[PDB]
Amino acid sequence: VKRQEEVAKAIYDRRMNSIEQALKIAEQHNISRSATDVPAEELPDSEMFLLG
Amino acid sequence: VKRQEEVAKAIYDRRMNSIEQALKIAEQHNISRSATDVPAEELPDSEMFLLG
Repeated sequence: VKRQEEVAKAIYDRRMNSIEQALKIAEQHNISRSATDVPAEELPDSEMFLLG
Repeated sequence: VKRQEEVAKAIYDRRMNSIEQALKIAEQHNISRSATDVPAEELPDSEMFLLG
């Protein structure tokens, strides 16, 4: 139970970091439209910049 | 564990090269030889030009 708790936290922390980095790039290049209709739930950690 | 870290490194490096080559050809034929560039507009909805 202790091992399963720390595994889920590591994944959650990684997702937090990726979101923050993609926000800075989007504001720098001034992209506000939704380039892709695929929902953010199933997007690879690389490509959040394909969102407004 | 160390083997798993170097497997993901190889895939990540392959994605690096693929994107760089796309920029080279796009900045050689579309921009350098032809007048097509960012000021050509139609960036939001032009399919291939949206991925310019």
